[PDB]
Amino acid sequence: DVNFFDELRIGLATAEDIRQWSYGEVKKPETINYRTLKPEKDGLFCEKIFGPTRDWECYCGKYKRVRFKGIICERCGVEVTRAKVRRERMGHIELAAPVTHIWYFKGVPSRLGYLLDLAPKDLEKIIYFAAYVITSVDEEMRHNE
Amino acid sequence: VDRYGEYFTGAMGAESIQKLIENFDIDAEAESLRDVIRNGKGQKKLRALKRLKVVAAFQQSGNSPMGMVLDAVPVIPPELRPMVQLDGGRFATSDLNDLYRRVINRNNRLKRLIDLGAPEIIVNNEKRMLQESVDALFDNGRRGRPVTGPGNRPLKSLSDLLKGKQGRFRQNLLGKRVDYSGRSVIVVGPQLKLHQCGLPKLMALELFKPFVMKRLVDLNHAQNIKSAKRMVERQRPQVWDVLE
Amino acid sequence: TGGLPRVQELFEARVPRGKAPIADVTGRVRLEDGERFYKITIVPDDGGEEVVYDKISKRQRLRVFKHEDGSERVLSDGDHVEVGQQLMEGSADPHEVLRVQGPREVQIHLVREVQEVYRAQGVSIHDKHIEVIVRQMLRRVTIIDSGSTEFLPGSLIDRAEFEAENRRVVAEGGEPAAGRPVLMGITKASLATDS
Amino acid sequence: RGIVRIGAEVRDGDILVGKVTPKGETELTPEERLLRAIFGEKAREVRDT
Amino acid sequence: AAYTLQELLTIKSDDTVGRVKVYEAIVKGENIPEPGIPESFKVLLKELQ
Amino acid sequence: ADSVRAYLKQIGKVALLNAEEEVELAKRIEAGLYATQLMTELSERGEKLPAAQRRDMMWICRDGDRAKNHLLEANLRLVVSLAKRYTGRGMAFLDLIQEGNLGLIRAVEKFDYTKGYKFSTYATWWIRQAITRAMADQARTIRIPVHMVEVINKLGRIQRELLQDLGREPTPEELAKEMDITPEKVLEIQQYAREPISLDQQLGDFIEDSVAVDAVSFTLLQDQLQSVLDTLSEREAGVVRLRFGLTDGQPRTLDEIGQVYGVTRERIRQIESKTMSKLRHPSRSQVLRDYLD
Ligand SMILES: [Zn+2]
Repeated sequence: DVNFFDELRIGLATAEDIRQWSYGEVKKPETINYRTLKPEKDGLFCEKIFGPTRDWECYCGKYKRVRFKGIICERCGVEVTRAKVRRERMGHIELAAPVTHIWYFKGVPSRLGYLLDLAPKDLEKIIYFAAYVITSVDEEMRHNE
Repeated sequence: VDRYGEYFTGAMGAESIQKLIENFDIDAEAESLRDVIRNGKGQKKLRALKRLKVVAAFQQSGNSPMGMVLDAVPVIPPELRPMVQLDGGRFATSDLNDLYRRVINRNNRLKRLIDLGAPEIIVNNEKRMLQESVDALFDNGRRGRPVTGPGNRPLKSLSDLLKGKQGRFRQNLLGKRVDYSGRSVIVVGPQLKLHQCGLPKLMALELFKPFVMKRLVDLNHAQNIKSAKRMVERQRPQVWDVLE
Repeated sequence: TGGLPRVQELFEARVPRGKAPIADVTGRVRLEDGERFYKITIVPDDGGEEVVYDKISKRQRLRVFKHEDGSERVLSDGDHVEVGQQLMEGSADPHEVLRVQGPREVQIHLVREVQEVYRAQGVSIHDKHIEVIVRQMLRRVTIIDSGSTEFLPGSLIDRAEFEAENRRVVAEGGEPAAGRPVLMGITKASLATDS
Repeated sequence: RGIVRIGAEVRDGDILVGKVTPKGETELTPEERLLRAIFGEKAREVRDT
Repeated sequence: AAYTLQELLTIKSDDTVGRVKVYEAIVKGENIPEPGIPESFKVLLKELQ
Repeated sequence: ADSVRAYLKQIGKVALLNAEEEVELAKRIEAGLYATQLMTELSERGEKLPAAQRRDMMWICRDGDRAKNHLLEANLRLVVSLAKRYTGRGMAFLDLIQEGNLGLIRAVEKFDYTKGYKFSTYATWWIRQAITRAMADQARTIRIPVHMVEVINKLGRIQRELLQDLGREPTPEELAKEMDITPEKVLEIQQYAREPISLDQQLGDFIEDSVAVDAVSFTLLQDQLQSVLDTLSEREAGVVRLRFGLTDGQPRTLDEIGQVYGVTRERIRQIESKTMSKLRHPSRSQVLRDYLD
């Protein structure tokens, strides 16, 4: 990378940006296989989403040379590169329901509170499924009839 | 809801807060807040200003407040939460693995539950557990009881990797042990010039080892560099002439 | 105290253990002595109200500013003393020196006071070393009135930037903000940083 | 026996007791199959500790 | 002494890439690489990400 | 506030089932089944009678939704009590309860109106299986097969009472002589039963990574190994870089070895002997002696 940073800046992410950082989706709870002690397919350690184990090696064993850089194996989908990318590729999870971030809700004062002009207690009631909040009123339809 | 189904809609949950923030427009509240600020009765007004600050932030940023409800969560790379196998056959892992696994579980189970169809109390309970789970993954013990894994030991959260004496911000300030270094007892030597110093030759052999190796394959005393390194390990009489 | 606690406390800017008073205005000495507690009163030269103090008789009445300027002459009431002069023996409190006599004077007091602990044990540092940290203390403002400016009344804000915002809002007919110079301890001022 | 006899002056790095762990069973490396093949010396089931 | 302290804190302790490159360059007899950005930085960013 | 509490409240809000409600749920489930068959038949043909004459069956559908949902409410309070015995060891309390709900939903679908018996026994014996199946799937950090779960359950539960009944620590050999009767499977069973301990519980500082220094010195080894063997020919180095493979590296099959060398007719097995005397040049010069040492 270039050696020239004027300054650093920080901000909020976005689901359309968090999908951009990611290389796969982890959809299985399982970690490494118990028997052979290789990572398990499509979980928190798998080689498909993250990176190969040893340097310049796929998963099934169809390539272990160094001659092939950057090819993606069509039998299991791992990519033969340095194993150091094993700590630079990030996963992503897609939640069937949207949760709130805890940092904007439990801080004092809650900024979510100040944006949505609630008491903090009632915001907590909404988040945790203990109180219904009325989102949108069809005013025009109510005045008409 | 039954009386006026066509007239309002309102959700319980975090999905509700997302439709609320989306229905919310930032520029609209901002002007009214500034007018509140403009007016008198400041003690009541100060409260309107704390709002103004939080709100105007999102206007200047160019970042929508929509990014405060997560439709996806990132997973940290697999190495920064390693699971390495110890010497005695035991597995030694990091705590984040239990949290990510937990959120994955509660997520998959919730989605199949939506597929099957279910009562409202069961779906609302599963949503609740998902929100609380991801909440403890981002920052533990911030809402109710923390989570403990083995033996009533709180789990190190993901916000746990930033704060504290051992966090990532404190790391470079405390100091670490280096390479090419030693230490010993000092005696006075009143023979030395102000820029000289006296160095135990047994220690200055170890300290400069690689350089002695380069010069030692350069001379050709050792056929190969790897062999030469072996030579400096046996303190052979040829290495002192080179170490000078 | 005189040792490294006096030096540490001076940089922290906390209230001293003696906290002898100084003359808030300029006036005339009028001390009545109660056996349990003294009361020190200053009858103003300009006019208006006279300052009142309820100081213990456990300290010692300090030498008075007089034309003779004898340091051995204790304070005898009925006199006219200069504004800011110290009233009793002990340590003047810095925040009061600053609010009474501006930013420069509290600079003088802090340099002299931190130096006077080293000129006793016999060390000597050059004044600029102390001044380079005192400059890092005294360079923010606490704002009495928010006005048309954005920042909250009662917040620790930078000096230069306070001035800039105030002249920008003044450039549009908006009311200025009223801010005063604050002194900070070298732990409550390295907390408020901008990075 | 594997242990140094009593009275032999030892400079550092020397061996005092000779022990071998049964090396973890991996595959024999091909580059190592040719390297060990030219001379004919097998890296046995044991490393040197 | 910017370069000495940046050298102690990076290739002499933490960065694996750095230590490997410096050791190699010393044995090879070429210039030591001029100290750049630690591998630790990208990890701080992956954790903030 | 806390999570288990609010859900206990929700479950306790609706009235528990009894003998009077036996008829109410039995009649409702039977009506619901009839509603399902009558509703299902119309959709398949593609011809449907008016919606005004079908609204009656829609009303039976609302009754059947209060029957499935409210009957479900009656079963939840049982689900909690059945969870109370599993909560200690494996998983969290509410995860277990949620699996009880999920199992119950599967269980309710598989129900027959004609049979009449208490719900504890039938429903309990249907949902305890779901609880134990998901529990046994996701309780461990590293997933294990189900027969290993059974073996570890039996040895662990018999061991825990054997140690305190005997009065002395169970010896490493006889715990296996009870069932496993193998001394090499003890270490293995206790390895599978071990759980991964936290690094934070420093602990990781003791562990050594090794190899960057010797894989660097091994790249240097590859340099010198490439440089030394230059006094030979190209043909002989062909079969040197084929079956063995200096840069390639695979104990390959001799036919595909013969088809990637550009030379066919297996001539390279006949030239393989006409150069072994030349392949004695590096062994007599004793050049590869300093790397295997
Ligand atoms: Zn593959």
